Amino acid sequence: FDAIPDVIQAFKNGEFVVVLDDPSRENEADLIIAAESVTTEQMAFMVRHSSGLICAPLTPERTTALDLPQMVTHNADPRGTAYTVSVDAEHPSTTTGISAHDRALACRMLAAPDAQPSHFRRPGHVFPLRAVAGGVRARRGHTEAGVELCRLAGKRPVAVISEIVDDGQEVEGRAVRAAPGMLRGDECVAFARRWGLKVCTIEDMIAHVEKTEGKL
Amino acid sequence: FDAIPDVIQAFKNGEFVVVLDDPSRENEADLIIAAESVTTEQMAFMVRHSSGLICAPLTPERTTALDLPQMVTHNADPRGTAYTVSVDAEHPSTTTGISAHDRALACRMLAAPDAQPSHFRRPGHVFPLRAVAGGVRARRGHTEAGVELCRLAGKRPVAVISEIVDDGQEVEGRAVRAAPGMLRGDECVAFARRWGLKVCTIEDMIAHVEKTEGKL
Ligand SMILES: [Mn+2]
Ligand SMILES: [Mn+2]
Repeated sequence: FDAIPDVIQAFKNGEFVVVLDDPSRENEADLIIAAESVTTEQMAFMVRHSSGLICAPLTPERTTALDLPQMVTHNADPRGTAYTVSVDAEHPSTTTGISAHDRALACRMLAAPDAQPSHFRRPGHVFPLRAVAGGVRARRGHTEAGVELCRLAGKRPVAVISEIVDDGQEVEGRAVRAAPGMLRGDECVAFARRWGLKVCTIEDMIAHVEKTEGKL
Repeated sequence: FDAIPDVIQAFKNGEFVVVLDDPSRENEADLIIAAESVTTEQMAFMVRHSSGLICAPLTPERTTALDLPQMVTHNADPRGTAYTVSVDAEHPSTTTGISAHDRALACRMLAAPDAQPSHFRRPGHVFPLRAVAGGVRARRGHTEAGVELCRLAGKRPVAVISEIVDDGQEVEGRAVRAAPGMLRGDECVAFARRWGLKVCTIEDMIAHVEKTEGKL
């Protein structure tokens, strides 16, 4: 695993970083990137290698500023992922909201300093997620990890995350993939190396933050 | 394009079919399959080749039976896609809700004859979509097309749909894909042929339905 300072620097440079949560939690790795300058081509890569459910972690302050209420008032999961209502970018270049171009645009607009509620059509195809106020020390999820990286790298308080799946194997001429799953542990590290990305754990990220804040 | 009767038969056989809406509308092709027996391996293929936003078109009767209210009360789009609150399957085999296994399971459970509201955790990772009562003749969307195919093929009234994207080209060692987009027209047909699938247009589907119902 890479050291957190090095992950921060890559994140500051607008790169995706690969982040694993605890094996006792989801045991999943997500691609996490700063939303402010995510490119169409980067989004296409993200869609290709992830679940395709492209989320945008942001702070409670941003959910209030942008008027993004929680999708559900009484969450099935109490520590559950805090989905807000979904969005598309209100921009002349948006078409259906699903393309790599459109999803990247929605993410950059969510992160813009002058963002306003009217900049987003609801519902849509990008899924903002409300990080808890206490950050990664309080909730050890990828949502918090993305917002934490934005803070640590001096970026706008909106990230983009999606889970790295195991697409299994192609089966020539057949609309199936054999032995699919989720990418785990070492495979996640191998994926990062293949793509020139830094890779880390939320546990190490928490250890990093604790150097300044102490244990929660 | 294949003739609608032949698309119906493939759909009845549990295959994906490729369906294009009008060029003046989204100009997009979706993979559409019956939800009732979608397999883990099929879902993995769907995720790999689509946007990854896996939706489940269903009737108004099913949204009431399963207690799936619209995600938003005052839709940004008036003829907009009718997203309900998202779901995961309440089943012992579900883990995080995002894997091909978990999403396929949620779809099969939405389609089960004995489905009940409590079978679904909200929010989640599968996106049910409420088809309009008037079917494809009333709203020429993929949501309606999926429900229409279920009716035509004698299946449970729940389909699975997702847009076929153009993932662009891989760039060795770099986390980007060049020239991504949406797959269109002839390319959609080529995609269907490559994968042994039937391919059609919503316009021809409407023409099929009109043979029995007349023009709306
Ligand atoms: Mn996660
Ligand atoms: Mn569509």
